[PDB]
Amino acid sequence: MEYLSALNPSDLLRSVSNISSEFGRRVWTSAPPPQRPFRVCDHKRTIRKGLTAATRQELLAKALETLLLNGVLTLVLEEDGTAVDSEDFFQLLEDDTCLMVLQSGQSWSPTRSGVLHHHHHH
Repeated sequence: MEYLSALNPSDLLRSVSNISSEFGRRVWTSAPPPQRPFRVCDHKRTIRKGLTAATRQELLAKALETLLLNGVLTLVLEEDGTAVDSEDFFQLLEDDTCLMVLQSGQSWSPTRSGVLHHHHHH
């Protein structure tokens, strides 16, 4: 009927059409933050605890006294590699849970557990 191929069934029937519809459905504007299970992790693996906490500004005091009590400490984030010392911390990154507290004069270390080249022979 045709020349070579016009619209055969067995050829490219493996696409993924998931263009669903969504645009805000349960957005809440309560003043106090809702209790959410946040996961906090120390620099490499010294301390790892994840509990539900609800705090706006005082929430920062937790990351500090949680491991060590200090009056002034630099808050850094290995997620992107940036240093912060004000409430802008969680506001400088997308919604996520990351916490690190150390003294100044310290850079980020190499931390990756994906598929480096450590394995290849067998």
